[PDB]
Amino acid sequence: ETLNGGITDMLTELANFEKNVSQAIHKYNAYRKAASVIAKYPHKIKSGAEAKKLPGVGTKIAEKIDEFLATGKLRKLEKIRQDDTSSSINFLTRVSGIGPSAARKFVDEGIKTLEDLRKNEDKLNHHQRIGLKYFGDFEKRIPREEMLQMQDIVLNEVKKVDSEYIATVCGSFRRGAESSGDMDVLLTHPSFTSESTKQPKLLHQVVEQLQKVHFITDTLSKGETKFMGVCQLPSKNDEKEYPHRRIDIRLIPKDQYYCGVLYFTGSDIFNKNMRAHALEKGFTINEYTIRPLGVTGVAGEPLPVDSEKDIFDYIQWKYREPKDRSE
DNA sequence: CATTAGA
DNA sequence: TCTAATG
Ligand code: NA
Ligand code: NA
Repeated sequence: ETLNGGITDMLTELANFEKNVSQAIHKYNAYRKAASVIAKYPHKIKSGAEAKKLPGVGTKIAEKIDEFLATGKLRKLEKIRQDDTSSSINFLTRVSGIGPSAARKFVDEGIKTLEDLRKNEDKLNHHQRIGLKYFGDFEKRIPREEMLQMQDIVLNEVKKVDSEYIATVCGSFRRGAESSGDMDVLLTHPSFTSESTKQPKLLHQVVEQLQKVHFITDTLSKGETKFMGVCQLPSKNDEKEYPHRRIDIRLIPKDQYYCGVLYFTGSDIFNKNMRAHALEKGFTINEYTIRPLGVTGVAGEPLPVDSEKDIFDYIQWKYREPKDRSE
């Protein structure tokens, strides 16, 4: 957790590198497992040889561990950190819609920067166009004070469209959090479940409501169940307009909502931890359901849930406020 | 780990 | 269809 901190960071760094810049999944997975195991190891690694004793730790990684052990740095690390091309990629990549593949392709063409990008909008597809367009707004956190303003907006349309809708803003937002990355709205309707073969307008009506009042201003990806776009609070009585925010609205089979909402609500640790518990308490949990665990090894059969409670009761735990779903 | 775009 | 990208 700190006793191995550098070896781990160098490692993640290293790793990250083969992945983006080069296309070396292997080496790249190589670093992460290594990174994974040393992170655990209960002692201060004093040498490559010692490290080497671990699993996932080959000769190649030990070597690097020495140099970093000996001199507060690593050459290769130094070299990459420097190198413009590689730097360009980790950079382009910050654009929503840009990832390793397009990043290298752009660079190999010469677009290394934000400007370049603009000069070449035509070489960019609508997602990226927008990523570019709101590049600034996209990196800016979401003040909770703002979230509450938003949510207040969405719940209101949802309801006005159909009283039957059920929406829940998930995430850290939900877990009390001060700021937030982007808004996650979990959506559902009675008339829609595991079987009841869709109702695409079900999603589409809201998306359309939301736009009709200008909360959504853009569409990244709209499909029959997941809609990925952009929204913005009204810029009041001018002098101050609100930055553009990322929003994801998703349709849910009313019969799997709470597993959904339980889940997206995180945290990542609370999950696994709750998840690790159902297992003792003879179960299984995942994004949509909760099935009783059969001794033959496995076993099916989706218990029925009507609230985040059911799930608790089921595995028989303490109802944990989202607030405290921290770990 | 699954959903959408794109070409 | 494959492949990329966000989640
Ligand atoms: Na070994
Ligand atoms: Na990106």
